[PDB]
Amino acid sequence: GLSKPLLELMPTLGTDAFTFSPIRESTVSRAMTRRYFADLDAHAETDIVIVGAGSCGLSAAYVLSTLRPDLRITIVEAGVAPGGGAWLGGQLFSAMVMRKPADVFLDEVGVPYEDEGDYVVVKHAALFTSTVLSKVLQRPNVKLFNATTVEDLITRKHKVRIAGVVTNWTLVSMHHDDQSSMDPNTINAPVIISTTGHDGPFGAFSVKRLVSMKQMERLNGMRGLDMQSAEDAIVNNTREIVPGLIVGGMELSEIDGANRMGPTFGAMALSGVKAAHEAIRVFDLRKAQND
Amino acid sequence: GLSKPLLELMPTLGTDAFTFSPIRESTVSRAMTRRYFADLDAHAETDIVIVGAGSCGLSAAYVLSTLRPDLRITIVEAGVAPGGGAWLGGQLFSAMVMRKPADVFLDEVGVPYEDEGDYVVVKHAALFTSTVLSKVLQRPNVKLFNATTVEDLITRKHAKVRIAGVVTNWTLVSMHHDDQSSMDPNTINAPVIISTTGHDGPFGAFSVKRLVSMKQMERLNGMRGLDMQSAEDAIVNNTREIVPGLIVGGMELSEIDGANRMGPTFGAMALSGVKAAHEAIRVFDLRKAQND
Amino acid sequence: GLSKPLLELMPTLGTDAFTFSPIRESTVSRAMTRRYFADLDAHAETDIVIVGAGSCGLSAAYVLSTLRPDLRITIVEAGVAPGGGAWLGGQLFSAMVMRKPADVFLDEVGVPYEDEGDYVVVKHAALFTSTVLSKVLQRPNVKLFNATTVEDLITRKHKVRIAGVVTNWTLVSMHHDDQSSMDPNTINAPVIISTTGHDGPFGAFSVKRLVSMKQMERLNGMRGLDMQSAEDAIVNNTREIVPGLIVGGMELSEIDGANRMGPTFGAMALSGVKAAHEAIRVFDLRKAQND
Amino acid sequence: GLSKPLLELMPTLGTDAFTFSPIRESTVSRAMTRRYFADLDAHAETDIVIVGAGSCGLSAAYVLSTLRPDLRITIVEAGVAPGGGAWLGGQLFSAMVMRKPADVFLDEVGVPYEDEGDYVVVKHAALFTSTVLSKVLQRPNVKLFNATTVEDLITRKHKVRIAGVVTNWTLVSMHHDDQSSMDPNTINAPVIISTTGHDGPFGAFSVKRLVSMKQMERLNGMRGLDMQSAEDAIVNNTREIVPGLIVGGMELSEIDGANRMGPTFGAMALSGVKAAHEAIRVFDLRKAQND
Amino acid sequence: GLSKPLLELMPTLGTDAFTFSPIRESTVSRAMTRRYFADLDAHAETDIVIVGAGSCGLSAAYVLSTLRPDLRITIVEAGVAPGGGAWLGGQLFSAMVMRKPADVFLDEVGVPYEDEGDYVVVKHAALFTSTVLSKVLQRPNVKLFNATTVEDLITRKHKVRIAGVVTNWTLVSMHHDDQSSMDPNTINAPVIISTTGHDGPFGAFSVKRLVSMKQMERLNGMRGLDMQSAEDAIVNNTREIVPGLIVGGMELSEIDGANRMGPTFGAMALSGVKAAHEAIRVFDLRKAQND
Amino acid sequence: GLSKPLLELMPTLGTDAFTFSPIRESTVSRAMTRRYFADLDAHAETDIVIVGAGSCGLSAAYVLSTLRPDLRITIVEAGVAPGGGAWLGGQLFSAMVMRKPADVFLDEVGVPYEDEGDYVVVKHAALFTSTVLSKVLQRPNVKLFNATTVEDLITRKHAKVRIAGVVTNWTLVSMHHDDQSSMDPNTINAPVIISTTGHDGPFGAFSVKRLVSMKQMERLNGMRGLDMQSAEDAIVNNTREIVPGLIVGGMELSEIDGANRMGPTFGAMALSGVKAAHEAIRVFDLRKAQND
Amino acid sequence: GLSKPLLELMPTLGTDAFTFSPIRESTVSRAMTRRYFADLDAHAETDIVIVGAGSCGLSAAYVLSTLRPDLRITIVEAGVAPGGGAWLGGQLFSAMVMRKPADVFLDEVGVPYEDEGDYVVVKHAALFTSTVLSKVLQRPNVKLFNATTVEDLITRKHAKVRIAGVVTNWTLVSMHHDDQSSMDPNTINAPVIISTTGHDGPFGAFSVKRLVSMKQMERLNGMRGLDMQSAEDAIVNNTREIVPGLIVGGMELSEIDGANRMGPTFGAMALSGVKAAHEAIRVFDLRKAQND
Ligand SMILES: [Fe+2]
Ligand SMILES: [Fe+2]
Ligand SMILES: [Fe+2]
Ligand SMILES: [Fe+2]
Ligand SMILES: [Fe+2]
Ligand SMILES: [Fe+2]
Ligand SMILES: [Fe+2]
Repeated sequence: GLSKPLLELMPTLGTDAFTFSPIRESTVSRAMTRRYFADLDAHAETDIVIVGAGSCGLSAAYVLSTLRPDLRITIVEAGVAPGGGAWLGGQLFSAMVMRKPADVFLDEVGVPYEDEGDYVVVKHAALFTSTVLSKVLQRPNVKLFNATTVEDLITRKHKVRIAGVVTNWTLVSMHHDDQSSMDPNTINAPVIISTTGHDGPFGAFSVKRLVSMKQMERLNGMRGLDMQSAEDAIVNNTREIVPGLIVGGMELSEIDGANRMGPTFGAMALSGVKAAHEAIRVFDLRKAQND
Repeated sequence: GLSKPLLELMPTLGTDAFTFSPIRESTVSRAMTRRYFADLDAHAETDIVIVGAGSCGLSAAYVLSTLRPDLRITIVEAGVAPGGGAWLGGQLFSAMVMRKPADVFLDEVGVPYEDEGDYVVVKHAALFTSTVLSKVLQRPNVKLFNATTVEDLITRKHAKVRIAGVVTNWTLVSMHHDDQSSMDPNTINAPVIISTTGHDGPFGAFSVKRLVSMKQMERLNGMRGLDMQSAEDAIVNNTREIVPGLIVGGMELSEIDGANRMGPTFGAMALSGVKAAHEAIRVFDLRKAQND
Repeated sequence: GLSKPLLELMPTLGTDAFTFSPIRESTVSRAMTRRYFADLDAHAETDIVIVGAGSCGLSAAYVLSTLRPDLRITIVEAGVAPGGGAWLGGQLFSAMVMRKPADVFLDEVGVPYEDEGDYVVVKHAALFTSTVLSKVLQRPNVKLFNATTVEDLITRKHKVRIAGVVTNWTLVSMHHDDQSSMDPNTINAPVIISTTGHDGPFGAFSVKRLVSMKQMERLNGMRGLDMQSAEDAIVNNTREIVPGLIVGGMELSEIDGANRMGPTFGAMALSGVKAAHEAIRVFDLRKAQND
Repeated sequence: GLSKPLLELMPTLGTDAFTFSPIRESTVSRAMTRRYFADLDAHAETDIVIVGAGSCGLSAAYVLSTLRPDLRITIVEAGVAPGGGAWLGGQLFSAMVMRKPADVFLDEVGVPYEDEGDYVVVKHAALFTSTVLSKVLQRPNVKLFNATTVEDLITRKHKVRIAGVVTNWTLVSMHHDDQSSMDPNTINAPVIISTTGHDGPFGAFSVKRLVSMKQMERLNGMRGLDMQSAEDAIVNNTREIVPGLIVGGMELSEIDGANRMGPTFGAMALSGVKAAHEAIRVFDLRKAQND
Repeated sequence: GLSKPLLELMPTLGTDAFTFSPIRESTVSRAMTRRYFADLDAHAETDIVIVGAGSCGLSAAYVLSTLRPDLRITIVEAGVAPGGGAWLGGQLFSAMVMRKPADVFLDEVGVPYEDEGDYVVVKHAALFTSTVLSKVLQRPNVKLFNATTVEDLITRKHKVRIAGVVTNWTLVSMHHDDQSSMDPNTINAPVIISTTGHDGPFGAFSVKRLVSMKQMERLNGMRGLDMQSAEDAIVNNTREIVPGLIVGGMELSEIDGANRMGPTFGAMALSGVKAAHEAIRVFDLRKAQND
Repeated sequence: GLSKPLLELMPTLGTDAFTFSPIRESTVSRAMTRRYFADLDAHAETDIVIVGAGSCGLSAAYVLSTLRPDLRITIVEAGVAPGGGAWLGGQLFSAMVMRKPADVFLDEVGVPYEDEGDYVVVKHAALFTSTVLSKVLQRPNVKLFNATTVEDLITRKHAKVRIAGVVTNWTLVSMHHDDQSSMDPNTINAPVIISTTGHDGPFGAFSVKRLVSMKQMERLNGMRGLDMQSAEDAIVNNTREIVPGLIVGGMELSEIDGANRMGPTFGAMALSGVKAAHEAIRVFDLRKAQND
Repeated sequence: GLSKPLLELMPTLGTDAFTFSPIRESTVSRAMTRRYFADLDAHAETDIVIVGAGSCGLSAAYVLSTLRPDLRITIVEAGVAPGGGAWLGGQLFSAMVMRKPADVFLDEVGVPYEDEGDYVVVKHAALFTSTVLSKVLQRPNVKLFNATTVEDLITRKHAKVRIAGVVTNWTLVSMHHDDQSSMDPNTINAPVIISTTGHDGPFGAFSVKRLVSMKQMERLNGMRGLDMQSAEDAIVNNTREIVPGLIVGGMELSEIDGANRMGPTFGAMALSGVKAAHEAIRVFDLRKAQND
């Protein structure tokens, strides 16, 4: 049941006996700003940046921060609420289906499921996302800059190497026409993991920018749905696309022209894992090239 | 560190040695549709409904499902992503400030914080919401119907009315009752309905605004100015059954009561939800008897 | 005249003597969800999927389900209301004009008309569409999923073969930016009939998808209006375009680069009959390939 | 099975042997215009106008044209497709629930159903709608002006009497700003049956217009959902609200402050039957005054 | 001064002595539809069609109807108000400037002006347009179908020959999404004069359509503003682009890749004069081929 | 047949022989700006202002300028193309129906028609509008400020007020008073304003609605149902000075008066403008005196 | 301290002892139109035109009018408010960072800063823009046509072309060539045109995008990733006459050269402006001749 303290408080609610401690509005403001600037300052030069906090990005943020408490992890998520397209299953339904061996990841992060043999099923996709999300955030080396969009990549010569991200408020990135000029800010980082999902108004950002930066010819383009070949491809091909830039999740399907998997998350999760692994493998090198 | 099983799997990713088990698409479909219908069939008739998965509603769901595992709790949230305004702090910033004694609740749900004196600060608003959400979604007596909007209330006579459930529909359908032909809603019968849809706005403050148009209220006193000290006490202390079968809490309450807003501080949303759950339990049997 | 039971009921309406049997909301909600998820389950794996419930789609569904009571036909229509663009004639006018021998089909589905010589005229385009819709829906093996949009195609290797469709609620398909990620659902099928009208926000989906999937050179494009050359072209060329994918109706004009016919439905109707014949010709084989 | 004629034509589809009879585009334009304007001419002055071709209106239309084949019935429907909100059940599902004795009506029009006791269930709302639609449109005295909106009512003194409708193309009604002035057209009629659903951008037209013309104190507005009291109310209180104006269906709930029922069409059917009945009762009187 | 009849009526206004003759709404309705049907029926098959009632098209309509009373001239104008960009000069100002010898045309149509030497200035652009428009509309052989758009062209083999235009209500052409399918209407003609202004949403229709029909490599595109080199170009090159299709006005600039003149209308007027000539030159031959 | 000069020019078109006289863009620019700003200067202070170049406003302007060549007439029309809803008949059809004795006016403005006994029919609404528009613009004492919107009224005391001019701006600016930073309007002082802006709507019934928001009117009775027979009479017969310096006519009148609507018929609009012009003249001297 | 005249006036405010001098609306209207025409008439044919009043354009305008009081400078700014993206720093913040020697330019226009070694910081970007802006507008040979958009260019031959002016229109009109009937643009003839319209977007990078649509450029390399060190030197040292009559600078140049972007750092903009003004002088006599 409930904790004794909370049980002792409840009877108090709705009576003169209950009242919150005194507060001045400036206190709250400063409590927030002082802390946000701290983060903003400390992450202007970070170790690893993760663009897009969906099922894949979060799964990467988890593995990475657990194996490397020594590294600073800056997650830049466009929406106010993180989680990408993992709050639902298919056609607005709830059940999250993960084909084995993705269950190995569900165990790791402590997310229950029904075993069906070749695949497992999480009660609600929300349960998976909220749980993983909750744990990632507990990590002292992780910072979630939600409500923030990546408008461009910080580049360098040698062919180019990605060395950071150009950020701004998601709402600003969306109205660069509905106001006067609003310049973005930056984040210097040796390694960037992009998991912004597939092509769309917001998705497939890093992969599409490489093309506009005339570094890529074109995008093969996410192909039709074929669960069996899709998940396999996304997970095994998750890697450093260009120096300093690692791609995973469905964004990868855009650059590689892989099939899509529809309402099944095994690949996203393990692709998250693969990406964290890649970041580690490539880190020391890019770190040297960035300093 | 990571678990052995995962540490052993990692080296496999990126090699021909890795492959997911076989799967036929329709197995995925049926896997979801089967379970979803079950929910839809089971919750068509439920015990308690909570409208609005914002910080207040979630806190209510937590306390309620914990205290009454015997009760079926149906959470209906408009957005795909649940959490309301609990994903951020103030002005798009992160820090979640909670005035004491709300820290008692934080301890209850296991959410770390920095003791600052009269108030405490949670590293990130997101840290609180995901934790509570995670714990709530783990109770076997709770179901989250996200991307689902409450378009109306199910009423009963005693011209006074009793709220006996909600009229539902896919949020996307609610937002486009013009861009298409007629799309009727669905229903959920329930003895007690908790409404925590936040304050007035395109989507928010549904129940309260509906009571007015159903001609059960003279109008809404409307949310007033920001005064944290008087706002949080007012909200928490007055969470209650506003009309038979309907309890209001959170910022939706400020609209009918005409209370001040508190802005970027979540103590009241948490304890108001605690009180919302307490009220539900106090009233359940009575409404449950009246409803059947 | 009316039936006696109804004539007997009428005097009742408007009096205390009239009342509906008792009911509980949960009863109705269950009557619906139970039956829907039942279809949803039974059609996850189907025999023939018809994309687009317009004059062509409908015509094909009619002939098909009539000739093969054994096959399960899944009609996936985008709009809430079916009927495509066959509710009107031209420029918001009613009269539906069909050139012979399209009248043989109008005789099949029992739709009255005026014989003007080389063509026949249906009183209102709505008379055809409603009658046909009514008859197709009465078939025990036909299921209509209206408000459901086809977002992609389920593919398989060998060049590719179409093995089904990727589905979602039309209102979701239209707002993949007005919310967080919302994954689609799916339906497996050996043969898919696509009749989604010519290019536009909604139309010519299959053929456009074949291009964006990098399976087609480009769309020849729907050409000018020339009824005589157009109708013969749509009808005589309706066929399996790729293993498992049959295209007819005006969508066909997008890939074949045929002329348009404006306000005349003979071709749409007979293209439907042709599409039906094609599904049958090609069925057993694609079926074997898909199991 | 199919008809021999159609079975004999099918093999021909897809061969040089097949070809549509000669045609010239101007023949198709004239075929439609000549007819559409014949209707415009005959209906400019009609016997009964029914606004909104939804389940309630379509039902009323069915009974009115069958009982009085002598009267000209003019149906004005805003949408391109008629049927209102009777193409689906609730939350986009298909099953149409009808509480008894509404099954007597389903018997009348020939729409099959499963008997569940107090209520019967029609396979798919569309089957009911398309079926009834087909029959109404078959009547020689009925005319469906779809894609046409009622923007106002024609009035006369003695308080006022409703004597017709002000019409226009729906698209014009929706864009009285996106262009220069576009005047409406007219249809004189002694009795007007308004069945345009509950309030919304399109709905509850005549009921709201009475208010704006300062004839009504206001709209009590549709109340909460309560199937048992809503349907009994809507059906029993369908009547002539003002001389010349008979309101039924869900539009009546706005002026009466009646509860809503949701995904159940029992009332819409019988309110329609009763609206038609009231039409007949009041016809001679209004016709005498209108002339 | 006013006319005696009017002067005698005036004092009557605002007194009980003034009243309009008896009317019934249906009378007015029938007065319009009957004449519109007549027009819609007589023009389904016409001699010459002019797309776009702007300064250029209108000039062409004038000259063409005046030199050939025997021919039927069908003007299809998208906007509700005809005139295109000739209701104003540049930057919302009023003065209409025409370089000589354009003044020769102004003399012809009876439009006063100030001579400045190389150019003449018309008091207000509206003056020119209202006068030409008034004279064009007076001709017994001219019909103005405004509020109507040309969505496509009618084609014939032999490369293709333009034999008419696909029409629809402008509002319907702008919302082929915001509703169900709405088929267009047709008009057969041996020669079509397109003067739909330069590129944009509505503009440069026929030229752009020649590309989408794979008849043109691309549009050279309207170039920079060089009044002196542009107007001569527009005028001297106005001619039959494809058999049956004459392009003039600024639309011509799109296909020829010519400079623009901005706020000066000599070219437009003389281009129209030229257009009418081409139609006459080419008429008998096209007429022959089209029948 | 065509003129000889034109007939001699046609053969030239299409040959290297045809060419336009020399020109410098700036010459054209100055040709326009000079004249326009001349208009702005002269009309800033005018005699009579007509807001709304519709069938009623145009008829009023025609009668006014013809009976009073001495007065300066300033027409302010929101649309780029003037003519309001006088380009079409009903439901996008052409024919323009005018009941008698409006035909007396059609003879005045030189517009042909088919006599049907109790009413006459003009070939195309457009014929009427373009013809009248043409004869109005020709008068030397009239200026047409198209693409210009009247956003407010200029007032003076005798609390009762007197309308003494219009507040103006480019229509495009009137519709985007958010889509940019602040954009102040301009002004036109005038002792008499004839407002003929049609019935309520985004653009319509400007003055009548403004009188209300200026708290000089209780509320608009609002345009009523359609009844041609009683509507036209009421519109023509009650056209007049509603308030000192403000004459209202056409369909804007039905909004304040609460009169029926006539739909696809124009007799009343035409004779209303005629009455509007008669009233301006009756009232002019008095208002002018007060205004100076 | 304030001025004595103002100090003596204040006590008057809020008493019957205060009142403005008499006025008649028409007077204010004529005071504005009269002057606007003067400008419109004098600039139709001008010396140097600067498209885009952003930081770069503004800087160019300053340097140019200060070195050539004899030249008439016509600035066309699409927005109501000038200044471009120079009202803020990055992510909506204030501080304007300029890397040296860009500080030389701030000393010239009198804008304070904190020296930080290799760079300096102007309190708020608004200080730089407002100061520069103020100083530029004071110049008697400068004219700011704000709320005005360059829809196209004036071209001449020597298929090589020369730029000889700009096709103009009210910005709001430029944005609605579909929301009305045809609205022709006006013109401005000039020998040299400095285009500084920021980088690609609905309004940005105009001349550059136009050179391509006019079929004078193979394509646009497109602005590349953010790399401040290579970006700023590149934009500044490559600012030049791209085509006879057209000088390009600021961030627009990045579109045509495929140079890196610099983000929230304005050093390059200011010195790119100085460079553009300089190029215009170097090129002026020659183009002036070619234009007459
Ligand atoms: Fe930028
Ligand atoms: Fe509804
Ligand atoms: Fe997706
Ligand atoms: Fe109107
Ligand atoms: Fe079409
Ligand atoms: Fe203002
Ligand atoms: Fe233009």
